[PDB]
Amino acid sequence: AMDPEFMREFQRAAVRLHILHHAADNEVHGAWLTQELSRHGYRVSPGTLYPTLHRLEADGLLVSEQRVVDGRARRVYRATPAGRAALTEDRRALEELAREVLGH
Amino acid sequence: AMDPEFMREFQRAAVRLHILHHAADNEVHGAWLTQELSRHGYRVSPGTLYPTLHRLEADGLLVSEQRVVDGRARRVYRATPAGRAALTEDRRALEELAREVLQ
Repeated sequence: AMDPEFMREFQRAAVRLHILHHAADNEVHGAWLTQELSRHGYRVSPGTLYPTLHRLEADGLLVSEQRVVDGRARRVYRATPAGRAALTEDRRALEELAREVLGH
Repeated sequence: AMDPEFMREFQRAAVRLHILHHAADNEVHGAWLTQELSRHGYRVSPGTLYPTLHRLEADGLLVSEQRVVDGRARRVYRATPAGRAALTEDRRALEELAREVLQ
């Protein structure tokens, strides 16, 4: 990376957006989210990811639920209404920057 | 803002990218960059912006030049070769995220 600071800042924003994107389509376990973000080209650790998850929930954008399924307790995450609205707004911001910088 | 944390993180990235975008086109003063980023919808002060400018120069992505013009000393910034390469990479990353996140 010629600009590691940019990549770092930008990756934090992109991860956040992908989490909402995925949690709007699906209920998600964190284990799975790590794999899926990795598929999308993002390096993420449990160390990085769960605190974001917790913070999104604290911001009211996600909600988590302890759920016993098939004799095993797990936490699932999903978007709240506010989270869907946030996703739209966050996307809008990305669209604007895309329009500006990809065309004095 | 439904997602202030996102906006905050994202604005840091967007400001950085705009600085390079503008400094690749032409030479720029920081006073002017404040106005121009403000035109583009980014809330920035000299207090916020100049440190970014200094940091980009320290990262080798910009270079500045003291110039005395019309009886007054001013600093102009421009992209270095490494900054143009960075610009391309940073744009690429933005295009990819755009394509992905726009079901």
